[PDB]
Amino acid sequence: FLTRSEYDRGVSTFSPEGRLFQVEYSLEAIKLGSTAIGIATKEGVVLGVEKRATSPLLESDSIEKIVEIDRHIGCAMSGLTADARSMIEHARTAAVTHNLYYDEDINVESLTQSVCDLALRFGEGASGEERLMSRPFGVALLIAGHDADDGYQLFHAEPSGTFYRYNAKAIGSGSEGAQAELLNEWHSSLTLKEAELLVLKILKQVMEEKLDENNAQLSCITKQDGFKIYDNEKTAELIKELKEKEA
Amino acid sequence: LVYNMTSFEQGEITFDGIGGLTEQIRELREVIELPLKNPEIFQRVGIKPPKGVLLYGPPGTGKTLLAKAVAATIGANFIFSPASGIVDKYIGESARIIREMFAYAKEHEPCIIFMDEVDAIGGRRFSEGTSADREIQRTLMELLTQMDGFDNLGQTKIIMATNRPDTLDPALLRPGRLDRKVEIPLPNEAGRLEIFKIHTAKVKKTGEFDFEAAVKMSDGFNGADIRNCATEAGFFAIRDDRDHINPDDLMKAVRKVAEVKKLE
Amino acid sequence: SGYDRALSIFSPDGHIFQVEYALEAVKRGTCAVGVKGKNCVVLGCERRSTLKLQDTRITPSKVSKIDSHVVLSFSGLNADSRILIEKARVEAQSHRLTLEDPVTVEYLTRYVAGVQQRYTQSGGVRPFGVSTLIAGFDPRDDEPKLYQTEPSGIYSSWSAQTIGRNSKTVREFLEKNYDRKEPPATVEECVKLTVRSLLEVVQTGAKNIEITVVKPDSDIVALSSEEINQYVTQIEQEKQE
Amino acid sequence: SIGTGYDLSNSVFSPDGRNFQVEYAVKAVENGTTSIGIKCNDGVVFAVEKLITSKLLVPQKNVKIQVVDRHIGCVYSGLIPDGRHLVNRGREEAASFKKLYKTPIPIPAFADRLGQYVQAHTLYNSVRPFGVSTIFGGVDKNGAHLYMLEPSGSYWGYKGAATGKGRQSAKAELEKLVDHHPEGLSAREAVKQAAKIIYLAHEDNKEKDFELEISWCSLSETNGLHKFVKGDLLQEAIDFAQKEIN
Amino acid sequence: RNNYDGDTVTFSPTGRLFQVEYALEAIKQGSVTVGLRSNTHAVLVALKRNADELSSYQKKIIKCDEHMGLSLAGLAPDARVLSNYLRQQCNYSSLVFNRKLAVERAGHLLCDKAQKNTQSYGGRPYGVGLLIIGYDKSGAHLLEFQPSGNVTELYGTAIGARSQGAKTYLERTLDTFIKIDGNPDELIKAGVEAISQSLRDESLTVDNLSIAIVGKDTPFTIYDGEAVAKYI
Amino acid sequence: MTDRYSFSLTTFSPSGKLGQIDYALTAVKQGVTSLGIKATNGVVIATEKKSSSPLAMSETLSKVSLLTPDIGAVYSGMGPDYRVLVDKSRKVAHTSYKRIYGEYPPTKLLVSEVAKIMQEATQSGGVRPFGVSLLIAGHDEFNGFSLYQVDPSGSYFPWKATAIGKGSVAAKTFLEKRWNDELELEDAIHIALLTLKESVEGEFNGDTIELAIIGDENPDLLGYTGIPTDKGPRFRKLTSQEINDRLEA
Amino acid sequence: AGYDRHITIFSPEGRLYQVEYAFKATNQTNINSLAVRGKDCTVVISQKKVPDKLLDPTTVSYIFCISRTIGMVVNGPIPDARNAALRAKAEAAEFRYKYGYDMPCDVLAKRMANLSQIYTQRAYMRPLGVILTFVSVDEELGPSIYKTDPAGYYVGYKATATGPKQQEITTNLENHFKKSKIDHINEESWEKVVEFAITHMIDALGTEFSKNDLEVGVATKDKFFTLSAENIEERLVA
Amino acid sequence: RRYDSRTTIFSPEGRLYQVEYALESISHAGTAIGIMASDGIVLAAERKVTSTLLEQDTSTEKLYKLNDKIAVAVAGLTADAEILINTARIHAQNYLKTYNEDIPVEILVRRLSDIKQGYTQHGGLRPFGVSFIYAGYDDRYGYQLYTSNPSGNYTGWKAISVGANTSAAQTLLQMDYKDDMKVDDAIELALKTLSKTTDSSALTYDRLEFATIRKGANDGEVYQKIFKPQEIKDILVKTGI
Ligand SMILES: Nc1ncnc2c1ncn2[C@@H]1O[C@H](COP(=O)(O)OP(=O)(O)O)[C@@H](O)[C@H]1O
Repeated sequence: FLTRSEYDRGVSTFSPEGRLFQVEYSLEAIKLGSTAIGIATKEGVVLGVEKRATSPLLESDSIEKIVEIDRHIGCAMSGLTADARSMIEHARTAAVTHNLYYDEDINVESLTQSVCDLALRFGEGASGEERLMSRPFGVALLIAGHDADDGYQLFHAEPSGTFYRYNAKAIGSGSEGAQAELLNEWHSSLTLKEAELLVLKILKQVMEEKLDENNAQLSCITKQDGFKIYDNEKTAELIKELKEKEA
Repeated sequence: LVYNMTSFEQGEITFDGIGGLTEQIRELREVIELPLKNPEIFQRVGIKPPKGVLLYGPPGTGKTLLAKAVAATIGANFIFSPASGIVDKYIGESARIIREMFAYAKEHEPCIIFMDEVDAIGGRRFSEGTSADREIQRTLMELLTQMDGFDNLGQTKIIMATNRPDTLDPALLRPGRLDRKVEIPLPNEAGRLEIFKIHTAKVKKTGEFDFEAAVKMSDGFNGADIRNCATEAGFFAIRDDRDHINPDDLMKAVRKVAEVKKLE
Repeated sequence: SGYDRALSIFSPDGHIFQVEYALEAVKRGTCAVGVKGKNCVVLGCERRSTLKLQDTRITPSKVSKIDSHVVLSFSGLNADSRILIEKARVEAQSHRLTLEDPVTVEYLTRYVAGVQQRYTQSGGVRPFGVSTLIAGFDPRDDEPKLYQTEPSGIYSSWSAQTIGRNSKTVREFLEKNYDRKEPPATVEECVKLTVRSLLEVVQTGAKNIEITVVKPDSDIVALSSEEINQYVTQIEQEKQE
Repeated sequence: SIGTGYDLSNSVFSPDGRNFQVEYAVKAVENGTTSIGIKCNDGVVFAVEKLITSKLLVPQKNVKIQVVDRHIGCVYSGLIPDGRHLVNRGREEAASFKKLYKTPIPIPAFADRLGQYVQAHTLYNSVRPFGVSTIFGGVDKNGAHLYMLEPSGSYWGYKGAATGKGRQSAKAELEKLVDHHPEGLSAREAVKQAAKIIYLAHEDNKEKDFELEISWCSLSETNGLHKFVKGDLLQEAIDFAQKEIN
Repeated sequence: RNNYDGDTVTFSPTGRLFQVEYALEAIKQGSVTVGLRSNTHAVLVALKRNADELSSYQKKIIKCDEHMGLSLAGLAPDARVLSNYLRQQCNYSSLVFNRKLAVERAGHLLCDKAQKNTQSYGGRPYGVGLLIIGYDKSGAHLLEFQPSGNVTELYGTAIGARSQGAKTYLERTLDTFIKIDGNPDELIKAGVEAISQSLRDESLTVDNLSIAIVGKDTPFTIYDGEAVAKYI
Repeated sequence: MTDRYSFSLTTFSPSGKLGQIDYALTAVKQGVTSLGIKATNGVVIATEKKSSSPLAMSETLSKVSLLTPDIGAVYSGMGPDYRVLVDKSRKVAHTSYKRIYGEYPPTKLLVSEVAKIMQEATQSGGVRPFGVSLLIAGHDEFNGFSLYQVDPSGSYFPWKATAIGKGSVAAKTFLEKRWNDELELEDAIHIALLTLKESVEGEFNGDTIELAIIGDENPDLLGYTGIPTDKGPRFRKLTSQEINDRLEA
Repeated sequence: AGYDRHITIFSPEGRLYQVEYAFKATNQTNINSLAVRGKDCTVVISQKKVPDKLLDPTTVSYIFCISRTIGMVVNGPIPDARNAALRAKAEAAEFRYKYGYDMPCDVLAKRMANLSQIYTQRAYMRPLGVILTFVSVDEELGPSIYKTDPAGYYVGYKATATGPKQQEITTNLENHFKKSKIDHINEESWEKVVEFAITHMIDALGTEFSKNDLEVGVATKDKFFTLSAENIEERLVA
Repeated sequence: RRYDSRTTIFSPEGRLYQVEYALESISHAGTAIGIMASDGIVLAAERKVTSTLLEQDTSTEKLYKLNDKIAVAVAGLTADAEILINTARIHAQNYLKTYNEDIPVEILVRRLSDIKQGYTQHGGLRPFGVSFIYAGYDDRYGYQLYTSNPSGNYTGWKAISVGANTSAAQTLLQMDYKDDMKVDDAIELALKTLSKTTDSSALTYDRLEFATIRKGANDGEVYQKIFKPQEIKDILVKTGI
């Protein structure tokens, strides 16, 4: 009954189970990566990330898990921070040039399709393309943003192609515990300030250290202000707000 | 007994009740029977009697039925040593078996060998795994010295049967011994009825004759073909509980069973 | 196993291998330390005193500037380090050409990592067995900064950092001494901070060191062999007992 | 089956002198359906041992014959796509000929082309032999022809032909007709004997229900073009065998 | 060890291909989808699986053109390749000839693509089977697709995980819904008792179902969402 | 008893040698003998031939070949990796040196070109070298006569008198004992034969060999007479009847 | 161990193996032909075996008249042979259009053999499992035979053979030439040379033949061609 | 599974075992020596074989030339050595015709070394196994002496050697060297080492060749002198073998 160990050293080989393995392993790299959260009210979307303090002498804004990718869109890396840069350089090369070939603003569902049209470039190209990569690259973005067609939504873009419109995502070192309990803390009728609370809460149960203005980060979207992330100062005052509330 | 039949020197199968040849069998009459018959000449010349022979060709030829048969005429002990069934994975113990039999043959007064599929000895050595192929010559080379050392006997004859001749080119072992290397035939169309006359005997069948048999035997020229056709053609007259063969079953047999004898 | 003899496959834990094996090569190399004061940067090296047949007329040099407001230091192996240094200084003088404007340091640092990302992704290629770091000042400002780079292709911004032999002793050391509660101001303490940092490795050999610092307004200055030899002593002057 | 280490790729001769990978392809068509074609005095004919999956199949909308422009026909057994990627080159290859030499295509020179397009696909290592056994024939200025095609590339000029499961049945059921009819045949006296053969062939597979298709090209009854059948011809040609057997 | 199955260049030791034969178990670990025919109007239905108790569902039906569509089953991202491919041919044989592309011609060349990946060293087979429908100047049709190349023209079939629990409904009731015409309101009802025999307690929520239909005087169009509680 | 490093030619062993170029040379031995001697006025080349089927017209093949009117060559090794090598060689004499320097090459700037035909084989894997090892003889006005050798590894020696093939070590021993640094031409031919006697089988006549020489001008070969300095070759191979008589001594 | 599944690898003893397998893969037909010169001509015979009874025997042929004054008889399996005969029917345009006149046989073997040499330095293609024999009537050097092979050792035989019965035919032929001490054959008539050839070979292996079981090629000057069942009784008529 | 079959693979221990298996190849090669001193640079050699019927008399093997200024010494493979010098002889002239002056020696080796790095990673190709010595004179740095390594890293030495048993020969040079030697102190030094660490007791004039650089051009640039046999068989007997 010879096992999986043989048909797992090549991107282009199935197994008698009927499946691939390399793509199935790529999903097991974001697991190593730090957390990431995204949940969407009607008033606005938020995010949330751990930053994995390695030592106390790193300017924490040196590394970024959040991008002002456009006027009305954001992202959230989780996994290999390197190969993410091969997406967004292609992503916000689309949201711009769509303002050229159509002189208007973009819709996400092209964008999340565009990046997911890219990740599968290691094999058959969608638009009859060719190959440019030997290595499906492991990160799991969260394309939050606004269109005037359906409003405020987010997504989950694997390297394995397909996407999903979650109403509440969580991916990284915490997808097992967090996304279990968002299923009993999601309301269609939230505020914004009913949102940044729990995303700090959930990000507390999940990880190692006690919180701080430095060992976290988060942002919110709104159609008029855009991808407005929060300073360390402002974020610090919600953390205190949790405590006196928690009493 | 432990190993092989040895034929008690007299179990007298007919070397002529056979559709084989006359030239080859008479070529062998020289190297074996003439000295054992007539030592007055090899003595007179002082040449020592011969050292073995090879009988190439693939089966159907009957390249083992003649051997024990002529051995039965002279009356020596016929045994086997199929090299496929002699190799052993261990370092030695392929050469030990060689050493037993040259000794054990001499435990008997006369004895003659019938090696077969001896290409297992004579390999091209294309793998070149020196842990192995250094030993393959080791057991082989022992044969060369175990076979002709001090043995000045006129009884211990040697035979080696080797389908696929010249597959061996690590060493052709030409010089000296192998005083013949018989140009083996295949069963010619003329020999078919020479052969069918053999096995058809000992039957009451209303004859069962035809000239549509060599055409049927064309390309099925192997002795097993005729042994088996007479077998199954014998099983068709009983297919209806008849009393004697019809020759159409022969024209049916060879036509309809050489199929496996031509495709695989 | 067999999951580690290439760059285009993942182990079932999800992580590639040929990259972080580079981190074992760079561990076999010499130290390379850097610190930023309030208004001046420094850089170190674990230079060797091999033998009395290298020409004293030309000492070797880990450090290698690319433009008058940027420098670079590394450790690992030198051959694969020589290339990207030349692809760097080429790229900077192009940015002066096309844009009539010098380089923001962040732009440079994403070009050297922008090659360490392709030289591992597309097979038929071996990585650059080197980690590096960048140091200098932006034009038209005093903002100090240094960036690190590593063959996985990622860029961080430490305030102090090292690479190579017994770095683990040092990156914990400066954490015990250096801190943002009190950022240094000028050279003689950033250097008095640093020259003592080397001592885990230097085993008391002062023919085994070099050093540089940084200016605003697109300048630099190297340093002598006696101009440390006193600093060998003030640092030992505290070590009376 | 004898040799083991030398099966993993094309372009490897076994020491006997034989490339086994091709020796494995032709063991596929033997696991494929049956098709035939026999030469007439005037033209030629074709048949096929079509199969089914259920009654769900659209009757007479899943043809297995494929055609070439200048009154030339083709049929292939085995893995049907490879036999279709090959004839797809046929309609591509004649327009490289009649465009230039002002004339429709001869059959033998055409067979040479397909008879060595295959050869390239057993002359490299990064390819696979076509797992089919194709049949094709038709008409030209110098009469009618027929051929047979095989992944080794060794085509031949036959009188009649067969492949698939039903070789040995039609190995003799066709051999008779060359004995009884040295004078040749017409298409009318042929198709009344071809659909005979297909039903003789299905006897090996009495469970797997079937269907039947015929094609025929002659200069007498069609004036030199390749036409299918229809109407009360196959409706009775079947009955030239449906009653002949039982 | 079933060797000779490292890539689609090698044959079996008999005449079989294993990488292909291993692809066909990919469709078997996807969802189900089904398709019927009438002599005027055809239809297809598919249950689309979630990702959790909160996610969206999977875009499973896709308009390649107006007179023709499809319904996948199995690996989806490799289907988007084919879906883009039809969308070019159909947008090629109308800028040049202006003719409505015959639905049967589509499957008559997809097979000429799944083959040319089967041959050479590199890439894979298109590891998905799928269904095609369409009206044309000849009449309605249904054409399926399995990765090995062989397409087939049918009255109605289904594929995916636990689908033969629907095929028997068809083989049992085939003679009825083929003469039917003019009234799609009940043909569309047919698949629903055809598919509901083939479930793991799924129970067919309105969100959990997609329907597409074509016809002579009707364009291709998707019915999902609250407009499908009707056809429960 | 070698393993794991003769598989290819792009993996240095720990011992520090390349894989199978050492093994290409193993055939070079197993080919027929050969030799060549440098005199003070000329150079000689010679090989036998063990023509398998005697029915072959042995005249058709030629171990020796032309490269120029002034340069000639011979191998000791594989055959069909020679008759292509020469066309790949003399094609280089034209396009490389001649049409950008007017006249024909010297020997070494024609031998160095042969090497660059060779090393291009040992550059990658799964692409074998040439199973031969050559020697070249020629003349020029700068340094005169020379006798070079070429190996499949790209290397190229000079020599003074040499043999290769089977009778390599045996012959080269004899040459050291039957040579002088200031001899003449004709005695050289009296050596090569009785050197070629060393590892001969079958016959020894002028039909079953082919040897050539180089020396003074041979304008009878020219045919384009009427010109002062348009002088003719320095190359000619000796007819069997011209050899079968020399053998008589 | 490797060394066998690849072409461009030498064994440590020098001899590679893969071509030697192709040298052995010629005689899967059990066919043996024969060629022999004349005084102004040359002829080639060829044994035939069409056992099954559905092959139009006219088209089965291991002969390919490539152009005027050239001929070729092959061994090895048929499909590789067509893949060689094509290239011959291609060059004879070029050498004519490029250098002016028709190809002699010797060049045509020299050229073709270099191509099969190049497939013993790299994995472009496998080597053809053929060993083929060209014939002609030269305008300068007269009739000629040349015996190619896969690796590319071509030579010119005065009159040679091929198949699994080379040793036998190698025996009796040279016996004939030493009964007269001449390379070629006298008796100009290319017709009458056939009667010489066939009777020289029936007795060689010892089997009488029909007219529907051979095929022959004839090389007169100004043309090469093939012939059907004419002149099929004079060998026994006298 | 051991990490040697291709040169595009780091080891888990952080090293590239194929490259070490090239740097060991030169050990099979022949000795080479250079010394840097006051008046001008000197070089030596030792042919691997010194048999009878092959002339090493007029045919230099170990001492090619790159320009009238610069000359080198060579080791290792021979087929993978000519193409380097046949590149160097090009790059220099392609530096001259554009800039109308001579080459600085540092740029050449910097450009000749970084191609050997090119044959270390990008592709499944052999690294050129060669250990040149570089000898020459540039104005911005005066006399010069560099050394290469088939990795691609160089070094500016004073007097070193390579080839067979250099490790001992260095010990015969490290301690018995004086910077103020003019020429002949290095000669009797140099020729004394090869006399000590040879293979056989011949030391015949054919076995070895020398060379020199000299600034003896009185305000002219430089001269060379590659010695014929008659200039070196007379000197060793003039030196006391
Ligand atoms: N010349 C022959 N005449 C009659 N029968 C023969 C002949 N040759 C072989 N046989 C039959 O074949 C059998 C011998 O098989 P054989 O070919 O000797 O096997 P192997 O070749 O392996 O020794 C005998 O039992 C005999 O019936």
